[PDB]
Amino acid sequence: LLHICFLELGHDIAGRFYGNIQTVINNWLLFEGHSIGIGDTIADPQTYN
Amino acid sequence: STYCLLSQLTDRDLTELNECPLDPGGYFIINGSEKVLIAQEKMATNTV
Amino acid sequence: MIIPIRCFTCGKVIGNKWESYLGLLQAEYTEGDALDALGLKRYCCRRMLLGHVDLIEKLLNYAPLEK
Amino acid sequence: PYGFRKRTLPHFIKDDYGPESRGFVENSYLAGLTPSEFYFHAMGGREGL
Amino acid sequence: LKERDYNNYSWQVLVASGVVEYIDTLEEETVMIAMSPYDLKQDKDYAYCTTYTHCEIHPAMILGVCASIIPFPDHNQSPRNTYQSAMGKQAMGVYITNFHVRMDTLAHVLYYPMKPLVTTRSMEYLRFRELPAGINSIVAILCYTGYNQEDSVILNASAVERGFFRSVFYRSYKDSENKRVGDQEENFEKPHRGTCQGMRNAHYDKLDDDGIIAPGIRVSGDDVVIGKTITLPENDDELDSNTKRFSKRDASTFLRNSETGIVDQVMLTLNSEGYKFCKIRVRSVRIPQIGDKFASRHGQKGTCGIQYRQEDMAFTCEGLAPDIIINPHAIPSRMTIGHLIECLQGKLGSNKGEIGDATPFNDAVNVQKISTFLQEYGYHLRGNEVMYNGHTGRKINAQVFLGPTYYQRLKHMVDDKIHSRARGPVQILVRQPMEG
Amino acid sequence: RVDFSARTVITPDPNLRIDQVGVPRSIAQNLTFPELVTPFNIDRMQELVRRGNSQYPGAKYIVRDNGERIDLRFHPKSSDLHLQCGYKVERHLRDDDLVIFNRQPTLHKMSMMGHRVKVLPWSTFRMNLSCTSPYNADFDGDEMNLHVPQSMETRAEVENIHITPRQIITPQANKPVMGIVQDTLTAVRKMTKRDVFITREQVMNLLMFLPTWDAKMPQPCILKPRPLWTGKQIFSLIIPGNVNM
Amino acid sequence: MNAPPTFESFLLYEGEKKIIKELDTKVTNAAIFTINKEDHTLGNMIRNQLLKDPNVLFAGYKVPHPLEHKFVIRIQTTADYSPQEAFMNAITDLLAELSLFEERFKDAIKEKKEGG
Amino acid sequence: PYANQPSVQITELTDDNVKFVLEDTELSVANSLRRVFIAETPTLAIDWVQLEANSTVLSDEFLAHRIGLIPLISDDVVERLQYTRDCICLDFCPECSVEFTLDVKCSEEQTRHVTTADLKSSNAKVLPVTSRNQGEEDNEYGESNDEILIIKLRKGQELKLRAYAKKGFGKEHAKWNPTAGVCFEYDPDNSMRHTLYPKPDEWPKSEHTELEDDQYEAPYNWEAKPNKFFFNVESAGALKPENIVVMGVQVLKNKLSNLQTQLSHESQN
Amino acid sequence: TAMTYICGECHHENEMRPRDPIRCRECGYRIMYKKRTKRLVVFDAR
Amino acid sequence: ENAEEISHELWQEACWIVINAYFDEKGLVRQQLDSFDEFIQMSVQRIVE
RNA sequence: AAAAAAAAAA
Ligand SMILES: [Zn+2]
Ligand SMILES: [Zn+2]
Ligand SMILES: [Zn+2]
Repeated sequence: LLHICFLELGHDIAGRFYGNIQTVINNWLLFEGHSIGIGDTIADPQTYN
Repeated sequence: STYCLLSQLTDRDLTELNECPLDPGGYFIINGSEKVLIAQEKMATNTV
Repeated sequence: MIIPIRCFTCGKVIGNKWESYLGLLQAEYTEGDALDALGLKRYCCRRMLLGHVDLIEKLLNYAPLEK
Repeated sequence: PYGFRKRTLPHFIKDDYGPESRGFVENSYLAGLTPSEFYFHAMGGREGL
Repeated sequence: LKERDYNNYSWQVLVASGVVEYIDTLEEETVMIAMSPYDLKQDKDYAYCTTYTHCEIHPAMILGVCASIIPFPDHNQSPRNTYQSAMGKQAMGVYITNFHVRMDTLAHVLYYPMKPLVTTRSMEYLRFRELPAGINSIVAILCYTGYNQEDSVILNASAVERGFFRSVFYRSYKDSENKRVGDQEENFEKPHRGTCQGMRNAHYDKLDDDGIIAPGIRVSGDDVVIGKTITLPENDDELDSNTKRFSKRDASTFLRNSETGIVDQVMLTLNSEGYKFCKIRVRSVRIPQIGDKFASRHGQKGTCGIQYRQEDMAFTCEGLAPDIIINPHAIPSRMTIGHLIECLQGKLGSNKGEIGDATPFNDAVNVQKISTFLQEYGYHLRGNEVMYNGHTGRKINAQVFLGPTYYQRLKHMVDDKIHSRARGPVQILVRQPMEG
Repeated sequence: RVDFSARTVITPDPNLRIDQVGVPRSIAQNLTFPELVTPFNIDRMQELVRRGNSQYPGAKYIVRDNGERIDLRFHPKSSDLHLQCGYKVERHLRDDDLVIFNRQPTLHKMSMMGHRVKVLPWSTFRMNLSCTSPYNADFDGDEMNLHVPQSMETRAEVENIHITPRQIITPQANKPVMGIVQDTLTAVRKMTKRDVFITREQVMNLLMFLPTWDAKMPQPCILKPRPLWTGKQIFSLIIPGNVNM
Repeated sequence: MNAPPTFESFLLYEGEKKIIKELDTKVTNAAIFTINKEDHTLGNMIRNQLLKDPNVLFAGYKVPHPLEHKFVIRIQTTADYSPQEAFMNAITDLLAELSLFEERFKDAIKEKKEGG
Repeated sequence: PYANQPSVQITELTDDNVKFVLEDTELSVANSLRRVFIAETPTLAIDWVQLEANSTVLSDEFLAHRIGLIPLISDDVVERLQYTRDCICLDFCPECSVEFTLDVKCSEEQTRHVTTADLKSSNAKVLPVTSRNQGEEDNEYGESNDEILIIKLRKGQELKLRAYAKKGFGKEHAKWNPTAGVCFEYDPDNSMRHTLYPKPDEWPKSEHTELEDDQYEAPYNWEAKPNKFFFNVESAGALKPENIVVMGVQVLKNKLSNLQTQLSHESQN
Repeated sequence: TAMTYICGECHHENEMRPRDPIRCRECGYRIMYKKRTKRLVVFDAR
Repeated sequence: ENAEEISHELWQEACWIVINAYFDEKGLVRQQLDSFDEFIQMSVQRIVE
């Protein structure tokens, strides 16, 4: 998407699109959240067997 | 070491001389600078 | 070298609960019963007392500069 | 490699080609390693540096 | 060996009893050594070996000093263990107990050194319980506003204002007079404008009558700190006797420009040459800020991206604001499961009230056992907690992993590394800028 | 070695755009931009040299036509503070100043960009996260350098060549060098999922962080009984122009 | 050495207006209110009191930087009702609601202390 | 478009802790109430430190930081005292700051535990929290050292200091924080699915739950809105928790009235 | 003026003009420390 | 005779007591002091003899 | 003020 938005729109529009992604995504991540833990490292006991 | 003044001293005797009882030593004092000697690897002599 | 005044994560005052913690520990209590007797129901305040070292006792053993 | 006389470690037997003495790790990092395979992981991790 | 704590049954008696032998690396090719007596009690039908000559006391002693400080090093990566051994010497803490009388050129002392709640049995003999370096801190593993990306961490401003990793940096300066019979004569006294030639623009009023500052005086900028004036050579020109307006020259010792603080200790003595010898120690306050280098006990190095107050960051249902927040994306690439086991055992030992054991190659410590013991204390068995938004108060949709770990500050502060230059000195040979 | 340069430890800053760098206040006071004196901005440079080096923003030197340098630190004479047309004033680094941003070692063309100065209080360098891939930065104690152009035609060269959005595609392998990484990419993956049903209030929160938005909100995917959007509908507002893929 | 003062998070500087109003030109009856030296608290209160009004079509706060204590609210209403009047009614309703909160809390403390 | 009509239900009240339930109000109300209770609630704490004798084993700034974190009883004092910037005074007027003194010299062979009781106050009401601990003559706990230990001294060490305590709130510095952890919780049964449990059976039940033993999550209600909130405000000893609530609400009055005044000032343009 | 120092092991107030050699007059110890100043400097409690 | 055999948890406790006795007697810098004593006492006499 | 050596970070 980044390559074709550079090639079809220009340098400044793509560069603004880069910054327009990250602020909205990081503000949505406040609502959603993302976290790894020790429970993600443990599978099913049948899978372990 | 054996021949130093801090040989077999207690914690109270080291503390009265303003020395750390937990200090292991192992260094020389050269012109007020603590110098440590690093062991150097070498080949075993008289070995074929 | 000394107990802090307040809990870092929590803000609860912990400066008055260190010598009482030592006095509870020395008689017959364990660490958990001493922390429960001090009212530190949260583990955030309990970790300020479980791992605390008192290095000012070793500092006070040295002779002072001024008599 | 056989650093000792036909042994990777003195805790194994001479002329042993089994996966315990070879360097194969049968346990995960979550389960924990035996000291021999932890030493073999040190062997592997030194080579990258 | 339970009554050598009482009187006398020392280790040399155990060696002389015939049960412990000094086997070198050349004799290891001809002997048979085992992990444990459990290898000795195996039946002969499935025995790996039947002729055992030696047995290891404990395998965890194959590590050194700075590599044995890692809680559960067998659950981590060997290059990351090497990294933790490399930056284990760069931790901050109380290096010695008599630092108040010692004179070191660069020193750092933490306010509240913490012993590790998750510890091994190896640091009992390295005296890390009595002389620690690092702080047990509550950490969660989540993503908050994207400022923690690329190994970065975010501290809690309210905890740092309460004293979280605040330290003191001690810097020592020294000077000495020279009264050699053939030499220019220098003396320790307060310099004067009409008697000293080439005086640098500094505040000379802080010095005493002997040219040596008193302890407790605040110094900042380029303040003069040791006043030494050297006698000028006898260039008595007979063509013009009015040109000798100064008989001395300023040879003073000045404070470093980008450092401020309070003069801690002032020392005068006699050197080996018998002249006056001054040594001064000045203390400065190092508050954690943005860009200060922190590290874990598992190689999780990073810098402080931003600071957040308690009202503007995440809190649990119990109102617990963590001291520090990290990036989950630094976990799988570095391959640090032992950090998660340390966090879980820290939560278990802080809820229970016990010092956790993190001895490697120990079958008595398991992830499932720690989970089962943590389930009984009214928390989630994987250590996950439900937190809330700081700005809005909404529940986080993904549950997050929280608990106390042991983090170590590093000496690579941004105050000791910031540099800027517009125009300055040039070299006497090539007229190029300086170095350092 | 160069004269006008600085170097410090870098820290992330997600809300900054990629063509901007966060500059500490002491570095911006120490480093100076030698601006010429024009009749268009005679009053602003006059108030800058009246403020001087003691207050930010200000100036440190006036270099006139015959090469004479007038300082501001040692209480300058008011008769020496004359700004004729064509003089030189070394002002402080204000906002929107084009600078050179370089991490060592520089292995390729993309490891030094041009950036616009935004002044931030703290003593670290602040920049966008997508700079981490061309710079090969890790934010683990990375010391990194900044340089200030001392001629404004070189500043024009920085704008027309050295700027970041003009250097998006490498000629090495005809690919971009910056990209969406880390938890931003993880939440992009978790946000475009079909089961992500997002309310009016949350997309309302997400609306103001799009400065290129045309203030025309979309009709929701779900209209009854509750107005709900979706992740693709709000990523559609981020994508500009005609994009087919 | 570059640490900002801790009192700048709530104190305006010399000649710094607290509220700056900018008229939006993309759509009609839209405005942006910029408030300095505060945080998400007041903006969240203004927003979640404005969202109960059916007369408004757009009410939103945004903090552009955590290091800059400043936040903006874009408000667009219908063509019978000013955004400034909408914000005025929002803060009036907020003051009335938390005055009711203050008096119900005072009554609760009085009855809890008298009841034993 | 009008204001809400909320309701109160206090479940627990003591000297340093209060527990209550708010009904029929927005989530931003509860979140900002927690924010103003932690941050913007003012109290009195030591700010201006002057040392005349520091012959102990600790530095000046460490002792100043330790005495700055000590809570003070300021329940009836903080509403009348003004800030330093809001006074026409310059040399620390009594309506602007509270004077504290300390002068302890140890001449005994045992360790002298200098605590908050040696910190004398010029004001008759502005006292540390240990005034609540010195009156306990029924001490069956076994230890009478309930005071905050400031420093330990040996023989030959002395400490003399003069301090001025000013008015401030926790946003400026954390030594002015009146609370010790504010617990806030909404929807303990996850009826709204604001959080997503992969395994709801692995999570322990909250104390404000309404489900039975074999039920782990409430049924999903898309029509449900946040209107019931549980608060547990614990005091750090500086202020009474209901007084913390009262001054937080008064700070909210001051902030919203200032916004209204600024809007009415800038509207005439 | 002729001012004072503290001996390293005597902890004694030794006073002299600043041209005398560094020597204790009771035990003869080359180590002396300077007294803390009487100037009062303001410390903030933050 | 089987009462002298050490059980499993007794083996871990006993081996850590052995490590405690070893670190109580020898310490951590034993080789430096031992080599210094070898250099001072026997080596200098061998040089001058 | 130069040069040499050592310790490190990326
Ligand atoms: Zn706490
Ligand atoms: Zn006043
Ligand atoms: Zn003496």
